[PDB]
Amino acid sequence: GCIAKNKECAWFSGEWCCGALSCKYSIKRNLKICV
Repeated sequence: GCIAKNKECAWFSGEWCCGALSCKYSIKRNLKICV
């Protein structure tokens, strides 16, 4: 159970992204997802 580099990610979602990526803003996705 982890957030991939494409799925939304809240700064307080409580979960973490896969591998070792963080939650950044994606202009192209006009939202906030991991990378």
